[PDB]
Amino acid sequence: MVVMLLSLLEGNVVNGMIARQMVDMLVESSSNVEMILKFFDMFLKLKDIVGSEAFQDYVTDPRGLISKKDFQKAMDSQKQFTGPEIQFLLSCSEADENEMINFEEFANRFQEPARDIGFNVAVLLTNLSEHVPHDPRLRNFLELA
Amino acid sequence: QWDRLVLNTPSFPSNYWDKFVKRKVLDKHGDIFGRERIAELLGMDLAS
Repeated sequence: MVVMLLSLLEGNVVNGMIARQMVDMLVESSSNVEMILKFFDMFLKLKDIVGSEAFQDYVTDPRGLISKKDFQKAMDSQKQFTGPEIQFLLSCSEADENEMINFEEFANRFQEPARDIGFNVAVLLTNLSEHVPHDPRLRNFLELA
Repeated sequence: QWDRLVLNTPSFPSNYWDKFVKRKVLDKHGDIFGRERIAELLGMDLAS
C-alpha cells in the first residue's frame, strides 16, 4: 500500500495536486494513521526499554523473565508510555505460569516484520513533508511519527 | 576519567554560574536511570 502511495507521489512538484490530495487523505484518516504510528513507536520504545539498565535491574528472576506487576511498575518508572499503552503492552506480552514474561522475545517479536513497513511509512512521510512545506497537519503527523 | 571525581562531590557547580545543573540532569535522566542511580552518581539525596 505504501509502495503505491510512494509511486503516486513520484514525479510530484512542490505543493502538487496529488500531494495535497494525499495530505487530505491523511487528515481524513487521522485516527487510523495515529494508531499505526503509535504502534510502531510504542514497540520501538519497548525494545529500547527492554535493553535499558533500569528495566534490567527491575528484572530479578535468574531465568531471564520479568513478572507482570514488575513489568508494569518498571514501565511506570520509565514513565514513557501512558496507562492504556501499558495495558496494551501487557495484553500483547505472553503470559507464562504466574504471569511470567520473556522480555527479550517480547521486544524482538514484532520488530523484524514491522521494520519494512515502518521504513516505507518513514519514506512516505519524509517525501510528503519535503514536498509540501508549511503544512501544520503534516507537521502534526511528523511529531507523532 | 578525572572529571569523574566531581560527579558526586557536593561542591561540583562551584566557580560556575549554574548551581542547579545537577538537579536539571537529575530531572532529565531520572526517567532512564530510576533517579536513584542518578542520585548516587551525582551525589545528591532525593529527600534532602
